[PDB]
Amino acid sequence: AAMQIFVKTLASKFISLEVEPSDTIENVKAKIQDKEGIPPDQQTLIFARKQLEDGRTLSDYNIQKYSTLHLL
Amino acid sequence: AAMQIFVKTLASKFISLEVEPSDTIENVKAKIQDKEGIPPDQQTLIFARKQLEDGRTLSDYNIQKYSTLHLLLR
Amino acid sequence: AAMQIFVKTLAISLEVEPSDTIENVKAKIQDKEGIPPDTLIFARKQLEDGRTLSDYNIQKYSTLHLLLR
Amino acid sequence: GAAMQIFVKTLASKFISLEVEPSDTIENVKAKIQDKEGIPPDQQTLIFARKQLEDGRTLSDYNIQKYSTLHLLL
Amino acid sequence: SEPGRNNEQPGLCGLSNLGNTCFMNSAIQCLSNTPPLTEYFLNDKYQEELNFDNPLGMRGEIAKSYAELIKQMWSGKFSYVTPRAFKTQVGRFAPQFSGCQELLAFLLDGLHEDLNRIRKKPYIQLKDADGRPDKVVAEEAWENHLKRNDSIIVDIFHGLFKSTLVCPECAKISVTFDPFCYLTLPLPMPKKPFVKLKDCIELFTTKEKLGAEDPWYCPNCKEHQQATKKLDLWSLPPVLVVHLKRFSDKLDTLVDFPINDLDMSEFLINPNAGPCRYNLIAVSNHYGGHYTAFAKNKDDGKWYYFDDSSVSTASEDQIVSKAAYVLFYQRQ
Amino acid sequence: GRNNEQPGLCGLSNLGNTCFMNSAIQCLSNTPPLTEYFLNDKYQEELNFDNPLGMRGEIAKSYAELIKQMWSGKFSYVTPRAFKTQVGRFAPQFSQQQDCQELLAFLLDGLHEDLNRIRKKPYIQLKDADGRPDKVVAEEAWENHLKRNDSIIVDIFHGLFKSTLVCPECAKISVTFDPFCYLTLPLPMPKKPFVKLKDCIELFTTKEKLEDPWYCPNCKEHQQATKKLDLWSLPPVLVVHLKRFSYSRYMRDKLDTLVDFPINDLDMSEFLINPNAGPCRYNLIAVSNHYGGMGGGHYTAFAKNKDDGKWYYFDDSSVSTASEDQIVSKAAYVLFYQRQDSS
Amino acid sequence: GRNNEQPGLCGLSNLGNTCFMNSAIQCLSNTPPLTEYFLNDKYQEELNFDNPLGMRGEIAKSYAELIKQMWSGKFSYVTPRAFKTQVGRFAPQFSGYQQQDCQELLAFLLDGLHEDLNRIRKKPYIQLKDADGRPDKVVAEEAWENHLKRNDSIIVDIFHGLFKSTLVCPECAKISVTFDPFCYLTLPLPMPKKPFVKLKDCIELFTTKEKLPWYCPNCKEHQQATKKLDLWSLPPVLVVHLKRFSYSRYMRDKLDTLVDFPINDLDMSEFLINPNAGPCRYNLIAVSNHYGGMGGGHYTAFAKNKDDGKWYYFDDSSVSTASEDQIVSKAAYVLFYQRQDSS
Amino acid sequence: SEPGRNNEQPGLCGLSNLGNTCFMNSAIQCLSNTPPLTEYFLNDKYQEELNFDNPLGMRGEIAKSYAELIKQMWSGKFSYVTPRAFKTQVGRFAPQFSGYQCQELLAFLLDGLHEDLNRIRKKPYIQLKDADGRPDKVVAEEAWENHLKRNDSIIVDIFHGLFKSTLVCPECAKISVTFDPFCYLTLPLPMPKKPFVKLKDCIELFTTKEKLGAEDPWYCPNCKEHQQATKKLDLWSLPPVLVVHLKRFKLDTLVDFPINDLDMSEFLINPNAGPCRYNLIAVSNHYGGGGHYTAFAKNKDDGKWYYFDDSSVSTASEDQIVSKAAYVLFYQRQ
Ligand SMILES: [Zn+2]
Ligand SMILES: [Zn+2]
Ligand SMILES: [Zn+2]
Ligand SMILES: [Zn+2]
Repeated sequence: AAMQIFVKTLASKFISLEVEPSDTIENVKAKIQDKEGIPPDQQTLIFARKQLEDGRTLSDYNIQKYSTLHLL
Repeated sequence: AAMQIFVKTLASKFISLEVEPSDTIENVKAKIQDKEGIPPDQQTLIFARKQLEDGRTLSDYNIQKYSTLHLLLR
Repeated sequence: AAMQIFVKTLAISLEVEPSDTIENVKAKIQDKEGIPPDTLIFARKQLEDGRTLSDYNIQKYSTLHLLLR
Repeated sequence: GAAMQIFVKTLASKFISLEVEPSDTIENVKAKIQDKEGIPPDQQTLIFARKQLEDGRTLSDYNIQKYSTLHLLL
Repeated sequence: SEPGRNNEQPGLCGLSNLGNTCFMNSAIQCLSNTPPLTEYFLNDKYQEELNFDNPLGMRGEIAKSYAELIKQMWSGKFSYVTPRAFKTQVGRFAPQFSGCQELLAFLLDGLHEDLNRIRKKPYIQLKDADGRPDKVVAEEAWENHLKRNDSIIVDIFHGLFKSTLVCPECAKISVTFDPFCYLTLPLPMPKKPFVKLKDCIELFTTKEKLGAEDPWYCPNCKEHQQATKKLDLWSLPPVLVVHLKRFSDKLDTLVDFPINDLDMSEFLINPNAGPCRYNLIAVSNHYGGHYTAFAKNKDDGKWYYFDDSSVSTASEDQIVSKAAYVLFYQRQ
Repeated sequence: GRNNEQPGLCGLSNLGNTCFMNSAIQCLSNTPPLTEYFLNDKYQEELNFDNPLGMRGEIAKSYAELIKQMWSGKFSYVTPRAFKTQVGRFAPQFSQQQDCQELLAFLLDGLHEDLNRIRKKPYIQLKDADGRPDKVVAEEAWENHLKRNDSIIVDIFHGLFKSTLVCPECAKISVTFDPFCYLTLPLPMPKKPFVKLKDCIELFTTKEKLEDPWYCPNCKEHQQATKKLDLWSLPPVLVVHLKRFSYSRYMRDKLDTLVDFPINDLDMSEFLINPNAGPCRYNLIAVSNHYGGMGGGHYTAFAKNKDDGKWYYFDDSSVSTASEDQIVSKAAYVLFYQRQDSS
Repeated sequence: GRNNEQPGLCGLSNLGNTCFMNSAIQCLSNTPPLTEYFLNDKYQEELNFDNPLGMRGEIAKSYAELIKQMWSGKFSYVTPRAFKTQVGRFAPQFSGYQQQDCQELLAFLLDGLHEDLNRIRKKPYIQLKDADGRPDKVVAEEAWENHLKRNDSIIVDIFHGLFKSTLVCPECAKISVTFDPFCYLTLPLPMPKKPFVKLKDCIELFTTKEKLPWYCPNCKEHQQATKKLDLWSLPPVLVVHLKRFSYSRYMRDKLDTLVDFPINDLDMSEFLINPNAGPCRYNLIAVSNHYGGMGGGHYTAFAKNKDDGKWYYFDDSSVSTASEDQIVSKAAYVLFYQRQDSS
Repeated sequence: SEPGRNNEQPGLCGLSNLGNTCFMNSAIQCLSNTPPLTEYFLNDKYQEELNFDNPLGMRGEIAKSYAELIKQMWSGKFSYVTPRAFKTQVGRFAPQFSGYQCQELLAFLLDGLHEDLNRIRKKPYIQLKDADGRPDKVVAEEAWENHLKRNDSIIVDIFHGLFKSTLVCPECAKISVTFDPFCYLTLPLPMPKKPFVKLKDCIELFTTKEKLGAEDPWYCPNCKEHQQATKKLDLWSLPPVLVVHLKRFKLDTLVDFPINDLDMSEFLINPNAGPCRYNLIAVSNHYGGGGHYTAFAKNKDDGKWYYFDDSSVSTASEDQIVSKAAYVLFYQRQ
């Protein structure tokens, strides 16, 4: 089952997303594109000072519910 | 605001209660009656070598959460 | 038997008995260095004439202090 | 004045007094013990601080202090 | 004339037997000869502090009755007095004694509440340590105590120890700092004919397994458990009341206790505790039964023996005996 | 380069700005359980070439071959080019300068994934304490960790925290048990000239007020909670990072506080809130030093040789004898401690 | 003067320069065993009118009648003219301007009261002997009986003790050991002058070997021996004189060092070399103060009243309440300590 | 090509049995793994200090023999060696340890090594003098200088400490205090036999007021007779290596002792002493006729524990060290 996560912008206010543990990082960047007008070219997503690379799912990194990614 | 306390039975068993600091000793005896069917007429409650008198609240005795009172049958 | 005591001038040995008067010691004192009996001190306490040194329990090898005037 | 008094615990657990100098050999000490207890020095063994005093050594070699009490064994 | 009325030295006043009071008369003589307590009452300092509506008090009657008895005993007008009014208040609020050292415990707590300056008490949630240093938790415990308990009794008799509980199942350690108004010291078991008071203090501070009297709920195990309790003295009051626990059939053990220079310093785990030396000021004796008292008179410094209505001179050499039951120590 | 030397007494040539790579290698090279594992060829069977968080085995393989050269006894120094090439391929951040302190974290995590015995990882829903006893929750967290993370690195370096978070609004308390492979100790601020290592550990376990975005599920928004950490279990090798860079990203504004740490008989026993943990005493085995200067500064290492037990100083290609009395200095940056009797 | 007052709370009006007569009287007046002895009329039978070393009862008679006035409760103060004239008759050194050695007045009073009440009506001459290697308990006993054969009075009962004297010759190194009586202790202060010292340090100094008019029988003359004192037995009332006058002859060059002394629970046991001595704990009962100034200065007294246990301050004719917290000051000169339970 | 001769790690060297030696081999292994002692000999540092004419020595033969044995044992050329030369010097100067009926072998070796290396080559005679009321800190320092005037060696540097000895006469009741040097402690165990005590209880028994026995006759200067005084010992200063003898003579009591962090602070009556904590470096075991002895030891080079049973050397874990067989413990100051 899918879950809610967040990503903190530079200006320190957050965006809520629906994602599945099976969702690839391309979706998370695409969902950020689907609603925030930000193309996946623009974005680098970081979590726990360990940076998620594209091609991996959110399961590969064990992203938990209410986890908050950092957007660069 | 509520808290959990306990009372040691005659049989050395333990009863759990939900209670406020503002509830009187009579009321606690009534909750003990709702759980063990023992009339407040025969209930004496002891804590810290001191008998809990009716008319006082458990705030009067500063009863803390997870405190375990002693039940004796009069 | 007699015993030895001393009286140290401000700058000397005696043979004496416990029954000797303080004057006998002072009568010895003129005889001693030519000093007229006109004050003997022992144990921060002044010795009076007329008293014996048995009265003061003066021990042998005791050292008295002699002061003048 | 160099002289001093030391003691030796006899076999009967009696104590024997001797006059001694630090420069005296263990042989001299054993000889004085014979003058007082009639026991030949070839038969005597002297112990102090769990140690034989050996022949040829002085009591200065073992730093025997005055009023020390040696053990005599046979 | 009148029976008991003579012109005597103040404080050298007996108390007639009025029925059988357990250890009331002996207890009164011990408290009467606690100088800071008696001076407080003789100087009319209790009227300002009388609490008539304390839910745990006696509507001021225990303090009023006690104060008025003390005024008679130190008036110099009596060789002995009959404490009928004070006995009546004890019988009315404590029938359990009509018909044993817990009478002293009742009196200290009744005096405290009848003079409690906290005149509407806040409910206080007491808190375990969590790694905070002993000095932070102990200070916090004392102010929480003072928020509900502030009286001449707290100033004179109350101290604080450190309580360490260990769960048998969970093995979790819980540290609280708890107030006390007296110490109950155990004697060595089985009987030794002679023990040093310090050995009893060291028995007091030894880890012991809670019995039926102390059911304990483990917050971690969510389980009632038979914890192991360890007590350590954190701070000691100006007057230390020491109860020798002889009933647990009576142990006649001769507990040797100092008349002077009781040094508790080696037992204080507080590194900021200063030197803590005590002098004996009173002893309650129990004969296997009947209770009496030794006391040092505050005005002349001499020891006296109080056997109900009889008051007689006493020597320090006759105080230490197997009858010693409760000891009163005053800080140097 | 090729000389006849004592195994392990081997320098590492300088190759530009390597962050603290050479110093980091010397510290790891002198972590005996790690080096013995590679020298005995126990990594060959355990290499993970398909780990989604790994490096296709290239980091471990490369590191192993560097360790084999350093402990072969044929070199006074070697050039860690092959290992550096793999580090740059997967961690370009260390040459410009970008938080050189995370290289140790990258290496420990990179070695771990390249040797992870869990060969397809389940997604695991992590799990608050929620009133259950500590020992049950902590064991549950360790098994959850071990189901996705099982390697020689976990065996050597991984421990467990207890994390207590409290929301400022709801006052809700959330307790989790989290793994770590190293500790970052704060220093007292403002800067003191002298501090004991234990004082830094006690600050580490002091509750702080939350750049860590945390959601209170009940109170409805993100909040700046107060977090408190307690050491539950400690690894056989404890890596201690002294946080000396107030401006960590560019290694600027360094705190020169003299941290006094023991060479021997470090007793972590008073900091363990786990009652069933045994006595855990540690002896120092290595220290990474930082000397300030032009740019990022320079890094060196002290290390104790496992074979002779003596201390040595490693400055890139130079290896020289050292005394335990010269180790404690303000240059100390990362401390490597080994639990007594784990070898 | 005439007043309905508390017994013992009685001043003594000033009569010129009497050294510390008033202050000394108040100290003796508040020595309970001494005052009880006079108030209970046991001195008449013990008056010695033939003592060659006495004042044929006149010092004791006048003193007794002064104490009776002071403890009758009829006076707030009295003018001690009769006692002063008797002191001047037998000790003119303490008269008027030309005063010398004011500290010997207490010694004059203790020795004068003793001789006017000496129960020995004809004193034998006793040949004193040092120990000859005999054990301490035997020699000290022999010395005490020799003392009591010539000296037996209430003053001996209250004030007399025994110390051990070890004298050492520079050649012979021969040791001669005596046991000597004392009725008071003169304590040295640390030199050079310190601003603060504890009473035990001054006592600890009193028992240290110091070099002095002594004839050695072995080396057969007069030499500067080293004398060492150890306290063997202490009296029920211990009078402690602090040596504050380097130039004692004229009260010149006074040491203002603050000597900290206990008001209660002075335990002297650690200074007693007699193992069979009982517990020796002391409480303070009186203090003579000296305030510097032109002339010989001024003396006052602190004393504890035996009936109410409170402290009072006596400044000639003035008597006022005092707190134990003001007693310890640099003005303290002579201390009166009473053994616990002597009364 | 000999038995024993293999290429081994230095210090991991056994000692064959030659006859049947009380605890010589076990004692040697304990001393061999005292790092400051072995470093002193391995660095050739004893030649300058050899004393061949000491009246209480062995003409340097005990130290010379020991040094040459240590050099073999730490050369790395032997899995075991036959300590024939050292045994011959032990038999020649201490025949009492021959014949099959033991801890004073260690006391003999420490004391013999000391005299064979004593830097004082003509010893002055010194009048020792007790406190006589002087403060502890003055009398103790004086005793140490008196000790060093006759006894100055690597053994004193490593093994010697100082306790305070308080004697009380039963008749006369006078207290006489001396400060006496020691090179090891003999700890009593509780009697009657308990199954378990740890080490601090034994130290507290050691410092407990003690009634002198037959082997300790004492003359009272005051009574001028012999009396059975009560002696009291308190630790004043401790050496860098503290040798602790558990007095089992047998008491099979299990004495729990720390492998690490033995804190002696509560037993030091010297206030000016710093923290005094010790780590274990060696243990002599006794298995109960005459008994056989073995040793646990920590190797100074690799820090690991090993087991020494005559010629056999094997790896060991700290958790097997504490057993009822422990007899002599070697502690090194942190
Ligand atoms: Zn639990
Ligand atoms: Zn919230
Ligand atoms: Zn001479
Ligand atoms: Zn004696």
